Amino acid sequence: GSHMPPNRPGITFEIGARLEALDYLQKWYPSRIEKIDYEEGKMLVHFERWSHRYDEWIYWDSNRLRPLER
Repeated sequence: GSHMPPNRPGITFEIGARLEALDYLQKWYPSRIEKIDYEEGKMLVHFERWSHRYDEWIYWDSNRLRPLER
């Protein structure tokens, strides 16, 4: 079934919402949520300024996600 997203401080689980993501080369980038899979519990993250070929599915409990600084 579809799952309510976890409580994650500072992250809004909406399409287009911004956050920072750690890419596969271990650098943080401002990013936005492209898609949310509520069944598998993961989101398609787009790294801002970069090609969509780098869009990555990240599980929504991942420590590779952090909120923007408020």
